[PDB]
Amino acid sequence: KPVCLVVAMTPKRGIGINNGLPWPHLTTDFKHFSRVTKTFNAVVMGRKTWESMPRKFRPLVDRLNIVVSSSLKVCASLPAALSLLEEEYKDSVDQIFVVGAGLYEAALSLGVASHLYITRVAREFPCDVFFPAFPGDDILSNKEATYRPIFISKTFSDNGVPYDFVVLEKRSSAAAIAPVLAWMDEKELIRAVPHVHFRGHEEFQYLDLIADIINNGRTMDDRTGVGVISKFGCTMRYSLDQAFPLLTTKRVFWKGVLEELLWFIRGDTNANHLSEKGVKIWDKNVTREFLDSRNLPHREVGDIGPGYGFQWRHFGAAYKDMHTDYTGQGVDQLKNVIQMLRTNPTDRRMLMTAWNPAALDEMALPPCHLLCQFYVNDQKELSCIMYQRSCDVGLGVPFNIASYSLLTLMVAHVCNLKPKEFIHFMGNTHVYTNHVEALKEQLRREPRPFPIVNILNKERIKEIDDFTAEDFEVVGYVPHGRIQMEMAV
Amino acid sequence: KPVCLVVAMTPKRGIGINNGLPWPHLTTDFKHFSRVTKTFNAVVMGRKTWESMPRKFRPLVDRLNIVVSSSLKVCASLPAALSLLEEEYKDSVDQIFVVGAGLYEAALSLGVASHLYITRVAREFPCDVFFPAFPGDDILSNKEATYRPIFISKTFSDNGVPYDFVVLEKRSSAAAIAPVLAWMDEEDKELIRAVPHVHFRGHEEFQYLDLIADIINNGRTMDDRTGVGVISKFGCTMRYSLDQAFPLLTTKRVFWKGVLEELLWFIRGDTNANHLSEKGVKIWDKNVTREFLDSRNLPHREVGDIGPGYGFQWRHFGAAYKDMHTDYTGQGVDQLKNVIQMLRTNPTDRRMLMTAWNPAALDEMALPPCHLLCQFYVNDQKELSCIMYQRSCDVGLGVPFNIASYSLLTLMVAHVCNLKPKEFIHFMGNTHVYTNHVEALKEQLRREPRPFPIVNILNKERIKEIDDFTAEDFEVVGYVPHGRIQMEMAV
Ligand SMILES: NC(=O)C1=CN([C@@H]2O[C@H](COP(=O)(O)OP(=O)(O)OC[C@H]3O[C@@H](n4cnc5c(N)ncnc54)[C@H](OP(=O)(O)O)[C@@H]3O)[C@@H](O)[C@H]2O)C=CC1
Ligand SMILES: NC(=O)C1=CN([C@@H]2O[C@H](COP(=O)(O)OP(=O)(O)OC[C@H]3O[C@@H](n4cnc5c(N)ncnc54)[C@H](OP(=O)(O)O)[C@@H]3O)[C@@H](O)[C@H]2O)C=CC1
Ligand SMILES: Nc1nc(N)c2nc(CNc3ccc(C(=O)N[C@@H](CCC(=O)O)C(=O)O)cc3)cnc2n1
Ligand SMILES: Nc1nc(N)c2nc(CNc3ccc(C(=O)N[C@@H](CCC(=O)O)C(=O)O)cc3)cnc2n1
Ligand SMILES: Nc1nc2[nH]c3cccc(Sc4ccccc4)c3c2c(=O)[nH]1
Ligand SMILES: Nc1nc2[nH]c3cccc(Sc4ccccc4)c3c2c(=O)[nH]1
Ligand SMILES: O=c1ccn([C@H]2C[C@H](O)[C@@H](COP(=O)(O)O)O2)c(=O)[nH]1
Ligand SMILES: O=c1ccn([C@H]2C[C@H](O)[C@@H](COP(=O)(O)O)O2)c(=O)[nH]1
Repeated sequence: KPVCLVVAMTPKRGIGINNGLPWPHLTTDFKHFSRVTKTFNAVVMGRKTWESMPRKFRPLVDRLNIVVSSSLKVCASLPAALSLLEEEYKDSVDQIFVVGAGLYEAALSLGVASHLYITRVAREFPCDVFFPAFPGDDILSNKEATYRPIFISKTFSDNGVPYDFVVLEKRSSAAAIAPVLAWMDEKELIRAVPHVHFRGHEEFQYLDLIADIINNGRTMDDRTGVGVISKFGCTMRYSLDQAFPLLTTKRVFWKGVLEELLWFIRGDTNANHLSEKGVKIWDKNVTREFLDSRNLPHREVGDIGPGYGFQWRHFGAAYKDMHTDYTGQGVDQLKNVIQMLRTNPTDRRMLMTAWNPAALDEMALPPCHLLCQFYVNDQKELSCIMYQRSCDVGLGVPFNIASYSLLTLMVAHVCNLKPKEFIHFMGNTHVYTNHVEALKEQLRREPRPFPIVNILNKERIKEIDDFTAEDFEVVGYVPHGRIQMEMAV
Repeated sequence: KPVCLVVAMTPKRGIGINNGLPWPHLTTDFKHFSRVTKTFNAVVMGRKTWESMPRKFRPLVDRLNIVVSSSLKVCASLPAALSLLEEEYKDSVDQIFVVGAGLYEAALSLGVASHLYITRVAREFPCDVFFPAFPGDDILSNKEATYRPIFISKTFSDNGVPYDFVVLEKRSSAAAIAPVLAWMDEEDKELIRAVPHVHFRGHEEFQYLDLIADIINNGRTMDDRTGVGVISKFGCTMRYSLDQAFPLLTTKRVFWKGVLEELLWFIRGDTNANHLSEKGVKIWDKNVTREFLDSRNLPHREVGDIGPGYGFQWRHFGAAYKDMHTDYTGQGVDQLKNVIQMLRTNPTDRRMLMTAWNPAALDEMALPPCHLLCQFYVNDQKELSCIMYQRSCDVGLGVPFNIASYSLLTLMVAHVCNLKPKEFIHFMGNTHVYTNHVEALKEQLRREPRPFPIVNILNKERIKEIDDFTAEDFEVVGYVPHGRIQMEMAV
């Protein structure tokens, strides 16, 4: 008699309003709902849930229906509705399904539910009916039997609404090839949330990367003196067609991403412009003491030299200081990339580099993310690869995933393309030794659905220089807590 | 009654000389032989094989030994051996292994052999005893039941000898999740696969072969610069191990002399393609004709001048280009010197990179670099690894050549920096097969890989700097590729 709950709920456990659904139509959720409930199977719904459904759908085709009212033409309650399933139906009736509140809370208190099939809607919506609070509730937001997630899907979206699917549970042909495999094969491996067998969420790539570097990396020294554990040659890829990979296992500093990127695009080399908006990510690397450690006593405090964005907009131009005007100097790699994207998308030379050996000594830091390449296919879908030489997995990586994915949206939009994928290529890939305990905590967190990032005022924005800080909404971002990690300078 | 043969052979099926083994000691192969034959099992050998084995090892421990001979103290033939095994031994005797020539040929004629366990020694050695010709032979060299390979390992080595293991054969919570998986598979013809019969695909060349299947089945058809038209994917990865052997691909013959000459040309900083052409390496010629130079708006270029590309940017990044005849010594950044310098002094530095992509000089080049960046890494055991990023990749023609080129550079660099080469890592942008290469590539996919060769640097003693290497300082050892497959270059 094991029973399974099938629900869609917002992060605050919201499920409905005005005897109806809080959110516009979720197509894929519906496909999911259909498939799960038939393989005959029994669905069991509360009085009012039956009404919510439009009549042409009301008898749920190819499934035994049950309503639990006391006033309609069908059982008196849930315990008596289980009886009906044992008494008759014992033949054919495979697994059962409960599909409104009060019928959910009924099933929880009577403790007959072994599994929960939960569509996590990432947005909050006005609601007047809620799913009961339960142990394992953390899977929804930051709010002895308990419900442990065993499955977590990729992020989907419909009508501007991001959503995940999770499932929670109460807690000699070629055997004569084996002796050879045996001898070819081989202390305590950490794994990100080991209880999740089916790891669809694309954020597992980042969580499994962290595990790999800690289990199989090699302890090394470095420029900073802090010490690392590293690997070399690592790969992640993030899909941009449904959702946006803003990491959920720790809050990513979104404003910083978006400001630094707009700062790159103007070709600005004054870190003070970032700092004065409360984005201090450059400050430790442009202090007097650090410019002097870089043999650049002539540099003003804040001046990053001819770095990142200077090279994007003015490659090979002679650098002076951060107040000087370079308009018309060097190669504008960004405009050329866009022009080629608009006029000839099959060209294979759509690249932008930040690596200029002639100028490395003049920069505060040698660039980390130093190359990106764009690719269009035959459906007008755009993808981007970025090659990063040196990757602080703790701190920089999540920020960088966001940064370059956002640039892919920005470029897709001015070129009249749909963004498809971000491909992340990593060289020296390291975890600072003093971030390890923090990262082990992070690996005990189950990811939440990815948000969507929208571009507002699309009508106004025609060229890449037209974007401002106020032209993006992040929708449905529900991360776990910030985890503090000190920057190795 | 099924039997298994266990052998090690050269490419010409050579197994013995002077009642001994042809090659120096192969440790892993001995491990392999021991682990396969005990799990009690019986081994069956010919008299002369019994006598090959040193005496301290002689009765092979923990195995029933049977010798076929007519002189000793033991059965008179193979049929007689298999009778022995059935009459007594039916208990605890699990599998039976045949381990000399002529015992191998009797076992193949009788037809009682179900699996062959063949260790493929990649070098030839003087041999006076051979393993019989058998259908499936083609796994060894370019020389009805057939023995088809089902398992093919990675390449190993010991004492300067590269080798493979292949195996031939005669011819609660799950339940609940199943439905949610079921619909995420559904949405979304006849898949092409490289040697599908091969179930355990350790040979690192399966990376290249599976990359060709993947582009063909899942890539999108597009136009391009050339007019020829391609199938493409975006963002592809391979990695090749360098500690044991060298990834010179075996499913078609790769042009070693071209790899090596071009790489040396790169290191010199040379931009004259005539110097390549004059040594019988014409890979640059179609891209430096008078005709191709004008279609690039460079009528002032002498035929063969590739402009300030590859090696020019490596040795003189940003220097002002004139022509292929000028001396640039001292001008621009010598990225290669710097990388080496950093590897010798500071192996944990994370800025060990070299790029040929210079957007200020791209129009002046005949061709924008394809392989445009490489970065180096040293771990805690003095092992050098290398990543190269290639923006555009002709999977049919250039990729194998590109794999060998940067792998060789890795060796060259590791040697002058006193490191051991470990791994070459290939990062690929626009990754594509030309449409007129497809039929040929599908043929190529029917060919199982052979063990990789080793590349030795000769005259290590005299070679202290990167500019010291010449064409005569390398040997390729044990290279046994399949035939060339002619594929024309899309101009
Ligand atoms: N997104 C989702 O996952 C889902 C959302 N919904 C939404 O939620 C709302 C419907 O849920 P809700 O309002 O809670 O109403 P329900 O559908 O749970 O129906 C409540 C009625 O069912 C009967 N009932 C429920 N529990 C008991 C009990 N323990 N003992 C006896 N009878 C019981 C009663 O009928 P009687 O009055 O006859 O005694 C009660 O009036 C709608 O807005 C609907 O759209 C519904 C299903 C799923
Ligand atoms: N690398 C490898 O895979 C292996 C290599 N080897 C090498 O091969 C050589 C040994 O092979 P090889 O020279 O062929 O000799 P074998 O070991 O096959 O033995 C030859 C002798 O065994 C007996 N014999 C063999 N076949 C028959 C038969 N069909 N019927 C009756 N008696 C038979 C005969 O002994 P009698 O004179 O008593 O009648 C014959 O003279 C050595 O150099 C050895 O190191 C051996 C094993 C493995
Ligand atoms: N995870 C999740 N997501 C939900 N939306 C959900 N909704 C409810 C209740 N609300 C309903 C709304 C519409 C229908 C309806 O007409 N459905 C057709 C759709 C067929 C198709 O489109 O394939 C069907 O069932 O074949 C049924 C119930 C209960 N649990 C739920 N759980
Ligand atoms: N594929 C293959 N490779 C071969 N070399 C091979 N050689 C022969 C004959 N030559 C032999 C010489 C010495 C031994 C010996 O003392 N071996 C130890 C290894 C101990 C260990 O390291 O475990 C053992 O097994 O305990 C065994 C065989 C026959 N078939 C063969 N087949
Ligand atoms: N060790 C370390 N040094 C960094 N310097 C940066 C400069 C700009 C952006 C970044 S990315 C970043 C910035 C703030 C917080 C996390 C990543 C870094 C960065 C980083 O991530 N790690
Ligand atoms: N389509 C295609 N065009 C090429 N132009 C080249 C110029 C120099 C080296 C190369 S590599 C190469 C290796 C073997 C044969 C031809 C080119 C290419 C090359 C290639 O491989 N494919
Ligand atoms: O976007 C960025 C910029 C910088 N870094 C960090 C990675 C290195 O830990 C740090 C120092 O660079 P190196 O000089 O060590 O490469 O820069 C990032 O991770 N992401
Ligand atoms: O080492 C090389 C050099 C060139 N090419 C090929 C890849 C491209 O198919 C062709 C030129 O096309 P574009 O990169 O120009 O699109 O050069 C390679 O594959 N490998």
